[PDB]
Amino acid sequence: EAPNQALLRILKETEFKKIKVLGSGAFGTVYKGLWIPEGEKVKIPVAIKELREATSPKANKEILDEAYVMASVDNPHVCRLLGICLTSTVQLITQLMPFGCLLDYVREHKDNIGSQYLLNWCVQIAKGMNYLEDRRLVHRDLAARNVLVKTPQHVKITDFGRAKLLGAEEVPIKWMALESILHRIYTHQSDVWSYGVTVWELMTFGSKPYDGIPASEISSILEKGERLPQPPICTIDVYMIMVKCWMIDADSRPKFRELIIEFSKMARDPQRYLVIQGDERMHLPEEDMDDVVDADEYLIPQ
Ligand SMILES: CC(C)n1c(Nc2ccccc2)nc2cnc(Nc3ccc(N4CCN(C)CC4)cc3)nc21
Ligand SMILES: [Cl-]
Repeated sequence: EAPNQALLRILKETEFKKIKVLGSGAFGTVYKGLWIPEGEKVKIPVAIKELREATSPKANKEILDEAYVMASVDNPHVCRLLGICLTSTVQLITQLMPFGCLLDYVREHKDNIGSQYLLNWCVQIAKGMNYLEDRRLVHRDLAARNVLVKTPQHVKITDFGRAKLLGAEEVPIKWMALESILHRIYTHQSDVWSYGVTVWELMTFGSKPYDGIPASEISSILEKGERLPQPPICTIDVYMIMVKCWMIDADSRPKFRELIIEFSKMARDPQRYLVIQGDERMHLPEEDMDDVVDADEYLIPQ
C-alpha cells in the first residue's frame, strides 16, 4: 500500500465569501461562493459545505474523513477538494458545479434531454468510478443525486462521505447491492450495482426506484429475483446492461472499464440504443467576472 501524498490545503475565511445557500439539509448547509486565493488575482467559483452551529465532535470526525478522500482524488469525472477552513467549524471548499446534481437536472430538463447526452453521462460516470477502483476506493453511495453537472457535457461524482478503501472494516437501501443489504459487504462490484441504478434513474428521467415500496421490503423483493423495470426509452441492449449490474453473483457483474467500453460504443450510434421523441430537435445550454477561473483551470504545484 503506497503513501498518500495528497496536499491538504488550508484556507482563511478571509479568502472566500459565501453568496447563497445552494442547499440545506440535515446537520449542515452548502453555499455557493467565491474564493480568491491569496495574492493570486484569480476568482474561483466554489461550493462550501459546513455543519451546524452544533459542533459535536463525532460529526467533525465524519466531515474530515470526507475531506481526506476528496483531497486524494484527481479525475475529470470525480469532484476534488480545493481545501478546508478551520475557523469555527470545518468547511469543505470544492469547485462549484453550476447546473447542480444530475438527478435534479434530468427531472428539470427531460424535454430537452437527448440520447447522446444520456449515453455520455453513462460513459463519464463509469470513468469516474473506474478511477476510484484504480485508487481502490468504494464510493458506497453512488446515485444520480451524487453526480454533479459542471456543464451538460461534463459530469462528476461526489459525496465521498460513505467512501471506504477496499477490504476495510470501517443508508440508501434502494441503490444498494443485495450482498451489501444482507451482509454489509461492499466491493467495487457492489459499487457497480449502484451504477446500474443510477443509470436507471437517468433513463427514467429521475423516476424514483421501487417507488412506493418500503426499504425493509426491498431485500425480499430482490431476493425473489425482482428487479427494476425497463425504461420506455431503453432498448433491450441498454436494459440488458443494467440487468447485468444486478446479478446475484457479483463477479458476473460488469467491470467499470467494460461499462465505459460498452456505453462508449453506444454513444457512436446513440439513436440505435435510446429511443426518444424529437431526439434530433433537442439542444442544451457578481459584476466583475474578468478574473473568473474555473477550478479545473486553476492548478497548483504537485
Ligand atoms: C449542493 C451540493 C450537492 N453540492 C456540493 N456538495 C458538496 C459535498 C461535499 C463537499 C463539497 C460540496 N458540492 C456542490 C458543488 N456545486 C453544486 N452546485 C449546485 C448545487 C445545487 C444547485 N441548485 C440549483 C438548481 N436547484 C433547482 C437545485 C439546487 C446548483 C448548483 N452543488 C454542490
Ligand atoms: Cl433509500
